Amino acid sequence: GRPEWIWLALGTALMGLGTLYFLVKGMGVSDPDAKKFYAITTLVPAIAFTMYLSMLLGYGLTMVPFGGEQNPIYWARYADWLFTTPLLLLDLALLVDADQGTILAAVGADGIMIGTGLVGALTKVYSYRFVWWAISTAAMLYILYVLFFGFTSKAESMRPEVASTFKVLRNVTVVLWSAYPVVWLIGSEGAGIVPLNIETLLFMVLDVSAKVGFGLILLRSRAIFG
Ligand SMILES: *C/C=C(C)/C=C/C=C(C)/C=C/C1=C(C)CCCC1(C)C
Ligand SMILES: CCCCCCCCCCCCCCCC
Ligand SMILES: CCCCCCCCCCCC
Ligand SMILES: CCCCCCCCCCCC
Ligand SMILES: CCCCCCCCCCCC
Ligand SMILES: CCCCCCCCCCCC
Ligand SMILES: CCCCCCCCCCCC
Ligand SMILES: CCCCCCCCCCCC
Ligand SMILES: CCCCCCCCCCCC
Ligand SMILES: CCCCCCCCCC
Ligand SMILES: CCCCCCCCCC
Ligand SMILES: CCCCCCCCCC
Ligand SMILES: CCCCCCCCCC
Ligand SMILES: CCCCCCCCC
Repeated sequence: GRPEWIWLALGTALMGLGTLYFLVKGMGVSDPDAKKFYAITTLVPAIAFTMYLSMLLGYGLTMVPFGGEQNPIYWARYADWLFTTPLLLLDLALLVDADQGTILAAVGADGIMIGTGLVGALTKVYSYRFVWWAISTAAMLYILYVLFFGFTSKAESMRPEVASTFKVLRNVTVVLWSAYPVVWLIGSEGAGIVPLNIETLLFMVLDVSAKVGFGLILLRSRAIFG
């Protein structure tokens, strides 16, 4: 009966349909390189579907006391993001032939970003919630820096069509990811200005764009073929 349920339902639908479509297209292709991108990219909305569905059915929500009140916090989001965000990075890394060490560092930073975001989301001392938020944001900015400078440098050694597809996906990633810390800061987890129903709408748009939108761009490109 929670007012945000409608956006959880729509999120479930869009992630489910995205997953099914990517699976149908992916199962059809024979190229080994393209199959790898399909496998990674189909798994992303599949995981998001399972977590959206879990939240829709009333799981992954806990009450956290801070600022003198009991606050509803969706922790299931972090279980989704812990796996889906590095998978998205791996898609980008494979496109540009990024170094193994660069991948390890980016994925490591991503784990820090999600883990500290979750710790912040669960923290009972109000001021300290924002310390964890700041650490998580710093880790995110490391990732965006590496994507923008490092991965782009690697992309420039690829065929222009691969570099071009990478730049579109890079741009989508920078724009969408950079919004998440702001939604958290102003929403249910942070300042409590934006109500949970609207916050859930915002994360749904961001999530669907970052997974299904991203995947549509990637999987329709010739860049994924060996
Ligand atoms: C499919 C889901 C995606 C692409 C989610 C990306 C999520 C982030 C970039 C979240 C970053 C966060 C911070 C920068 C600090 C506050 C808490 C986190 C998890 C929301
Ligand atoms: C050579 C040096 C250094 C670097 C670094 C700086 C810092 C900072 C921050 C942040 C963030 C994107 C941050 C990107 C991109 C689109
Ligand atoms: C209340 C709603 C959420 C709903 C929806 C949908 C199911 C997916 C329909 C697929 C039509 C293309
Ligand atoms: C319902 C499905 C989502 C699934 C798929 C993913 C990919 C499996 C990886 C194994 C192939 C290397
Ligand atoms: C009185 C103050 C405590 C203050 C503040 C702040 C530091 C904000 C820096 C954010 C780092 C990303
Ligand atoms: C009374 C003060 C405490 C002060 C100040 C602040 C600034 C912290 C800057 C941290 C940047 C990462
Ligand atoms: C190999 C472990 C990954 C760590 C990558 C470096 C950096 C950053 C930090 C996040 C920061 C606050
Ligand atoms: C396009 C940005 C408009 C955002 C307006 C935010 C406002 C809030 C609040 C007043 C609140 C209690
Ligand atoms: C309790 C609530 C109603 C509230 C308010 C406000 C502001 C959210 C608008 C910001 C969306 C970008
Ligand atoms: C009270 C209306 C219940 C409808 C739930 C639909 C969610 C399933 C995703 C399509
Ligand atoms: C096509 C996507 C199927 C995913 C199966 C996992 C369902 C578990 C939801 C709780
Ligand atoms: C009392 C607030 C002190 C904040 C310490 C933040 C240090 C973390 C840097 C990684
Ligand atoms: C109450 C006003 C808040 C509604 C803004 C939500 C717009 C989301 C579109 C991305
Ligand atoms: C992985 C980063 C650990 C930093 C802990 C700082 C604790 C702040 C209260």
